[PDB]
Amino acid sequence: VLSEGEWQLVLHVWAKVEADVAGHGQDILIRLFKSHPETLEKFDRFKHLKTEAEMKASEDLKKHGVTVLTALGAILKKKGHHEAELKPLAQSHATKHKIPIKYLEFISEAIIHVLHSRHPGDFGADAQGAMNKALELFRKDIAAKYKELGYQG
Ligand SMILES: C=CC1=C(C)/C(=C/c2[nH]c(/C=C3N=C(/C=C4\NC(=O)C(C)=C4C=C)C(C)=C\3CCC(=O)O)c(CCC(=O)O)c2C)NC1=O
Repeated sequence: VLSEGEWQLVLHVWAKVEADVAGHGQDILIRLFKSHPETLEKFDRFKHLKTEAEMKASEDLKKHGVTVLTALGAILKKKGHHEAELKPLAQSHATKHKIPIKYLEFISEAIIHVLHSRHPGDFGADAQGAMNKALELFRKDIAAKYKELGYQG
């Protein structure tokens, strides 16, 4: 359960994300795709890009980073009371996209990396701990909804 002060740390660095959601989305997905190339396979509109400039140049990748961060920012704003927001994610992610929990760990790790890299002044140890807790709560709750839906994840 995060404390109120930990949610404030999470939402404080997220306001920095919100100044440029698409730029942050491209960097997060580029870090994910470079760290774990196999996740790039889920994306047919850009599964063949090979360099960072290609990926920066991709309109579909840029749109997808905004899809990811818009939904993730609405979740975090719920401060853990996110069941209604997670219900549509877990449906499509369990039945159409088939996204393993290991993949949700990989992008969490990409998210923390890009936040440290772009916002180290607003993402010190305590903020990093608070964000790691919020993403760990999101992954736990998704994982349990995937099981309800018969997807192991
Ligand atoms: C916290 C991260 C995160 C969130 C909140 C997220 C949200 C999210 N992903 C989407 C699509 C999708 N999401 C994925 C894939 C993934 N989705 C994943 O969680 C992971 C780690 C992969 C990694 C391969 C795919 C393949 C689509 C469809 C993309 C498309 O068809 O244009 C959509 C559009 C509607 C739908 O299909 O559900 C939303 C809102 N995606 C995220 O990555």
